[PDB]
Amino acid sequence: EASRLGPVFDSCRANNRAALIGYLPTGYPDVPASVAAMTALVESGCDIIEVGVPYSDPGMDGPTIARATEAALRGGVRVRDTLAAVEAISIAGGRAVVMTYWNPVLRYGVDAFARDLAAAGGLGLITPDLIPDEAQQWLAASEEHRLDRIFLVAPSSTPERLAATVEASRGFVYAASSQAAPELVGRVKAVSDIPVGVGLGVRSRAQAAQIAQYADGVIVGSALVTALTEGLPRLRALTGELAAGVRLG
Amino acid sequence: EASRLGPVFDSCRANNRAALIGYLPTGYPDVPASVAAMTALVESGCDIIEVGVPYSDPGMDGPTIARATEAALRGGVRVRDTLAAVEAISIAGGRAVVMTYWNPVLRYGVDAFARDLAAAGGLGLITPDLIPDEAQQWLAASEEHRLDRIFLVAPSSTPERLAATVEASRGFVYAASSQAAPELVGRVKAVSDIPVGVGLGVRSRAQAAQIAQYADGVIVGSALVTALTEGLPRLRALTGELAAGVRLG
Amino acid sequence: AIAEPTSHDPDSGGHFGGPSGWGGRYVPEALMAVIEEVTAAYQKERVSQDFLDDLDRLQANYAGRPSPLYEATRLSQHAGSARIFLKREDLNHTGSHKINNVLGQALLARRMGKTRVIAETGAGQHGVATATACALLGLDCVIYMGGIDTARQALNVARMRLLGAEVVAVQTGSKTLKDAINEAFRDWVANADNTYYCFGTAAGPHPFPTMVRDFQRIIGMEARVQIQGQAGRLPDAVVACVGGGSNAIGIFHAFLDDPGVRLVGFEAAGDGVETGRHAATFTAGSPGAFHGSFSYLLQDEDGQTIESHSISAGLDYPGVGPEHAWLKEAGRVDYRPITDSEAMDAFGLLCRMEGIIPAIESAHAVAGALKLGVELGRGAVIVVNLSGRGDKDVETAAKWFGLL
Amino acid sequence: IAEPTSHDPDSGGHFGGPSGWGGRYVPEALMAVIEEVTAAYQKERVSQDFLDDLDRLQANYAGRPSPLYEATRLSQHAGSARIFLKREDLNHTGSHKINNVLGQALLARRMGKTRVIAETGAGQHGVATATACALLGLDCVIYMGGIDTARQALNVARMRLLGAEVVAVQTGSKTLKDAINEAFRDWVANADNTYYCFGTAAGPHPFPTMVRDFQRIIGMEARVQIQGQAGRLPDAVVACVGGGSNAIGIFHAFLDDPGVRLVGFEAAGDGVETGRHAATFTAGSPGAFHGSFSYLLQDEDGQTIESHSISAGLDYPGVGPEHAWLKEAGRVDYRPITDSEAMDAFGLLCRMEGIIPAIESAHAVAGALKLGVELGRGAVIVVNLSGRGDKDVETAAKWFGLLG
Ligand SMILES: C=C(NCc1c(COP(=O)(O)O)cnc(C)c1O)C(=O)O
Ligand SMILES: C=C(NCc1c(COP(=O)(O)O)cnc(C)c1O)C(=O)O
Ligand SMILES: O=S1(=O)C[C@H](O)[C@@H](N2CCN(c3ccccc3Cl)CC2)C1
Ligand SMILES: O=S1(=O)C[C@H](O)[C@@H](N2CCN(c3ccccc3Cl)CC2)C1
Ligand SMILES: [K+]
Ligand SMILES: [K+]
Ligand SMILES: [K+]
Ligand SMILES: [K+]
Repeated sequence: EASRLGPVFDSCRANNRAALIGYLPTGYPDVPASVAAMTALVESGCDIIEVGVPYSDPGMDGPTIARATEAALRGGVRVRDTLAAVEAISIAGGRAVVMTYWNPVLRYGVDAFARDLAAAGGLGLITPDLIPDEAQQWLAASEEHRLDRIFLVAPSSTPERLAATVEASRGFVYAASSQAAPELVGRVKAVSDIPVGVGLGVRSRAQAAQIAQYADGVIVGSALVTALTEGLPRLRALTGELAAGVRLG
Repeated sequence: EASRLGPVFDSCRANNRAALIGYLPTGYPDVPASVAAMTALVESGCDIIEVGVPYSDPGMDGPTIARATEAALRGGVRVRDTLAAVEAISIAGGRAVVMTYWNPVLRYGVDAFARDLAAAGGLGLITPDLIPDEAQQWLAASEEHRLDRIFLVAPSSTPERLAATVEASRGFVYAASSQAAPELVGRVKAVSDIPVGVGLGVRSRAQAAQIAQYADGVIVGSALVTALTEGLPRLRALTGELAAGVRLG
Repeated sequence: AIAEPTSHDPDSGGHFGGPSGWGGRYVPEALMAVIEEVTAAYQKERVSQDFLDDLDRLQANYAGRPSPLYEATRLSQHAGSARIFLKREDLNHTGSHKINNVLGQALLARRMGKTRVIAETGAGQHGVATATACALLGLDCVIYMGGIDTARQALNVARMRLLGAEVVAVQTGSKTLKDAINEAFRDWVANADNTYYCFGTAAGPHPFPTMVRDFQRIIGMEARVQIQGQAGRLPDAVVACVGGGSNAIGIFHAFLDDPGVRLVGFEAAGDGVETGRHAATFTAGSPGAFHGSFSYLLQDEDGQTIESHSISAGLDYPGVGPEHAWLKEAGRVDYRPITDSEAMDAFGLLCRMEGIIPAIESAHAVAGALKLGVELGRGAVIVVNLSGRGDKDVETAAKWFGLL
Repeated sequence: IAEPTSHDPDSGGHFGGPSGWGGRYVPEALMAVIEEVTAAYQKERVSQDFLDDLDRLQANYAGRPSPLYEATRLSQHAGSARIFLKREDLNHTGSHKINNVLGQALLARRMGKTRVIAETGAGQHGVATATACALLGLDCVIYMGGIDTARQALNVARMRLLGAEVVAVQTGSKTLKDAINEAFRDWVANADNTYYCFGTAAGPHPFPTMVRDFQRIIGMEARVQIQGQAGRLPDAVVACVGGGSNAIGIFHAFLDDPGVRLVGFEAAGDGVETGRHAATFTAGSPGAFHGSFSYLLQDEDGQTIESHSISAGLDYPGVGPEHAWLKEAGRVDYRPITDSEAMDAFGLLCRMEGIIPAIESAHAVAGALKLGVELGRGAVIVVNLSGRGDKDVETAAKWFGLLG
């Protein structure tokens, strides 16, 4: 019927603002610290938490996250730690989705991972290297276990593929990346009313405010990793500023 | 008529002795010193002096003579210095033949060089890299200017080539090459009465005495350069022993 | 002859074997526009007579095709008196089979109006081939190469620069082939509208496994004709080394429907398959998604890529092309491991017996051919793809045999 | 079968008269084995079974015929003339040297010799000799000047991997002419069992003729190929000239075509006026050198002037007697090419056609560019690309500032 992240975006349009979607990778700088950091995100105003599964070859990730996830793997992070982080986030009141490359899901079992993600309180899956063309197992598991499926669109997406990608998505669509970011959201807005998250290397309250004027959600990841590296107090402050920026529009 | 070196071998065979044939390169260690050493050879009982022309690419010379000729060429030795060495040897009552690679003769001019060598008192020419097959010019100049022509035979010479090489020689046949040396001399004697000189790395009186048993001449080269390198007195001493070795009674 | 599709082709999505789903496109949506563009251009030009003429002309007059087939009679005593036939891809221009695939893709890049070509390289042979075609066709060229591979294949780094290609040394991960592929991917994502990705092996997302194989099919087509003419019959076995799988699939493909011809691929086992320092993808790997395709890879219990190790830069890769995974599941091809020591022994033996200095990659196939000859016995006919020459490996081999 | 004997010397090896070019300026100590080689070659050159053996190795082992490639992207740098590259760089071992080595090694085998020696400058003839000796089970000893072992070190290591002993020559100029001197010394000491596999169209009879005869295949193929591709005979055929083997090999098939110009390009080093060059025909004079009467660089007393060149294969103060004869007769023109002209041509061939040539061959490419301007638009010029430049990659990278 309705998406799991629906109420979150509805509450944000009611409060005349965009959602703050924060990414942190599990196990950086260690599993307990990362979970303490993700809890801090919930308390500091993050509407949605993206729990990142560290991957050995993250070609889509920039240098900040790639080095953090690489340090997490040197520390021994396992996929089960991400499910434990989702549970800790749900228990603390937050709303958690998981962002992962697809092979860790394949190795886990697509159905079994959706089952365990749901049981942990997870609400959806962001799949940067899974396109709908290969998403047969995931569409079935997404429906069975009532999980949102957040696919990515790009500025280079053909009209046909953008339509098929939006149609296959539940919860929101990740508009991954100048006027290219608003143009991409507009092309999504022309075919569906599904919320649109925009990731754009957001670093400051002002940049979050700019994106809040046209996007349903503002996605911050690299900046949160950089902040946590300086210290947990620095992460708390930056998140508070980002929570202010999404309210200005 | 008889060969220019015929008398020497006739006088030696009458004295129940082989001829002592000595080689020294021109210009080693310098032009005046080399002429002094060739003079000492005449004074020390050397019947025939082989005046060596230093060549840039002496493929048939051992390390001792090759090093000496390299040094002589660094000192600026010239072909005309070899003609001066023949003059001095003739003046000291000696008998000189020139041993040379063929290209310096070609650059000089075969007729011109045979003329100037005969003028300087030279008695013959030893051509280690000139076979009778290519010696048309030299045979003409040799007869014109009354110069002996000493060709080389080797243990590997075919019966046809040994016969042709011996027929083409005047003065003596250079038998260059441990039973190979007497067997080579025997093959020459079976076809001709021409004197036969033997080169064999002679360095002692004993070896020169062994060769004088069957050979008409004992040729010494590398040992003389070695003795000269130590000093002119060492040269006279060694030559005296060699002069004693070639004598049988 | 790439205009005619075979019954071994994947579906429109790039899947082999129907329900097993080998291959596909496990790529981000950000590359699907250009990947579909490359797919459409390949399907268009593969049946264009102007394109086929250009490719045939370059293969003949420029690359030196056909490569000969040579019966290495001095190897027979070391292979159970079997008859080893060497398919001499080492004689191709630039020195390996890579030029076959590169000439096809570089011409396609020109047809698409792309102005810039990128490529990964491990041994440096695909990098040299790509640099070669870009100099010939006047295209900008950037090669990504792992920092460890720039050191042990330094001869090919310098050849690439002399050909006018830019070389980017990759220092992330294992600093070898899979890390160069990661970096070339990142380049393509950023520069898709003007850049053609000239991928060098029979893996990646559709259309690359099929397209690369199609440009390499010429090897096996020539070999099947040459063995019938020289030996009087089809071979008992056709063997080749397997990194990503391009030279093996190129010599295998013409023999797929010959049911009496054994097909054997040999993969790099490094220090040994029990040591964790190997690249024996089929021996020790398992199914999964990696580098745009669903195939076999070395992976841990969470699905993280395990880093490969091999004395051979060209085989030092933890993945393998999907058509090979399909052929393994069907039982048509057998895949077997060959260690560093076995390969280097075959390296020296080929040097002393036939006067051919092979690529260390191809020495793996010679090593396996020797063992297969002992299996099959006297008179058996074994065709071996000699994928490249060992100029790039002369330093490594000299140190191995103490000739320094 | 065998090609005619029209341009051949007399039984003594003289071109243009019984006391003309060539001959045998050797000691009597070698005349036995030289007559033996001459008789062995006279017998086998008319034996169809010997020519069948040689043809079989050239086709399946060496990869002949080598292609003829029109280097269209060179045209505008050669006065809009059309440059065709005879691709001997694609032969097994990477140069034309293998053509002569395969013939002589088969001959050495027919004679029952068990040991083979050879000189080498660039290392291509040494590698080829080591290659055939491995192929045929012969012991192999290569002589190479110490300066050359340093600037062609890739080939030193290739020779050692093939099982050959490499002896660094330290005498004289420590280059090609001095390796020849040491190989000569070896041969007179080991005439009984050792075959001397000489690498260029020089030396005493029968080597100028035997080497040319084994290299004739280049010009025979090129004469057919150029008529098929250009529709007519070429306006010029050009090659680089060290001792003269690759030049005479491609020239010979065109000698009786009176409209085909023939130009050989020799190495001029720093310049012919500097005394650091190898321009034998430009600055030399007739004389006896290395077993033949030909041109050489010699001073006023007839001492050999040491040569210099950036190219180890052309760094030789002499030249083969048949070239001297062809020059005196006015059939072939010989011109100098400097180090800088060659390296310009080297780099131009790299970035325009994607071919890395031997620095020797770059002299011929350089000369063809100049000749193309003289002949002008439309002229058809066949160039012998005698070898590839793997051996020269380090030298070229330094020249062009690609290593620092
Ligand atoms: C990786 C590349 N080399 C692989 C290679 C291989 C293995 O790659 P395949 O794509 O599996 O054939 C075999 N032989 C030679 C001579 C090679 O160079 C390269 O040059 O980039
Ligand atoms: C001297 C040697 N090579 C000469 C050479 C030459 C000159 O040799 P010719 O005999 O003049 O053809 C031309 N091209 C290449 C690639 C060469 O290697 C050698 O390898 O021993
Ligand atoms: O999304 S990722 O991080 C996970 C996925 O495995 C990565 N591969 C890397 C390789 N690549 C590729 C290979 C060969 C030819 C062409 C391409 Cl595009 C596809 C995607 C990026
Ligand atoms: O007697 S020398 O010092 C003067 C003579 O010019 C030297 N050459 C050089 C070597 N050579 C030769 C070349 C190629 C093939 C075979 C050979 Cl035998 C003939 C003799 C030695
Ligand atoms: K048949
Ligand atoms: K046969
Ligand atoms: K592999
Ligand atoms: K020369």
